[PDB]
Amino acid sequence: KLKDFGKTVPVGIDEENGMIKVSFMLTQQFYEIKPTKENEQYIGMLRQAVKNESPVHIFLKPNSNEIGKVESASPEDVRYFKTILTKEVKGQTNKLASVIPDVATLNSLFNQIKNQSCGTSTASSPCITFRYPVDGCYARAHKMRQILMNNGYDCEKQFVYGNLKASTGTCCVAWSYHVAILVSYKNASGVTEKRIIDPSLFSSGPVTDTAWRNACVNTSCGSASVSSYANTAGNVYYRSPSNSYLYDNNLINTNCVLTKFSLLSGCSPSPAPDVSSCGF
Repeated sequence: KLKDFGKTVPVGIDEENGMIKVSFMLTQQFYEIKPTKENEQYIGMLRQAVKNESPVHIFLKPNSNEIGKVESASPEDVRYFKTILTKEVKGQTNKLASVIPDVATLNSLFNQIKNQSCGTSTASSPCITFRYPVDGCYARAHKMRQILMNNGYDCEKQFVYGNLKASTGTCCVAWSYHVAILVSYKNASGVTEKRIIDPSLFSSGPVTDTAWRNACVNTSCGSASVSSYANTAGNVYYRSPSNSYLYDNNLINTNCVLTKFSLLSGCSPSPAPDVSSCGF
């Protein structure tokens, strides 16, 4: 009766209104487990796995984000997750400019990125699923970075974490973290500034990281607060709260996730469809 969610690493466990909210690596979605006598051991397993950044096997109640069972990971699972979620930092191998020369070029890059939005005739496949804010922010950000790279530029990522909520203007989503590209450019006086580019939240253009994080704590959606943020090299696909990095150097995961979410829009389906198939 339970849905096999597969193996993953829990990265947060946070109590709210009679329910325990669990966050996992990569996915931006919250999962929940009820603090009942019968869930007491599953909850302990999750708490220990969060502490130690170790994998577990997750089973969900059908058609929900509710955890029904947690099973231990094998020594093989432990070995694998250590290889992919790593402190072994490795930077971009291609030579690129880390600073965009002027705001005109920043704006051009913004337009090129927005032109790749799913639902616009200018976009090529796989299009960037900005209109589907439920999950996949990591893939959207890596695809935005690819556009910069196609222009000869690199950038940073900013990962923001917490009890996040955002509105599309018609509906709200909840996230354990969000990520977008943080682009450095020279202003009119030649001073380097940074802006976030994130058409899933700001359709008009680049915005300050302060404004961006504020949009991730939209209290019109309910309770919200930021717990942390971290800037990373652009090549980081996902950063855990323990400062481990996951990479997607050939955009294998990125393209697979974008392809899966291509026709999705709005705040449903939630949970998002399974992208476990994707790999790297």
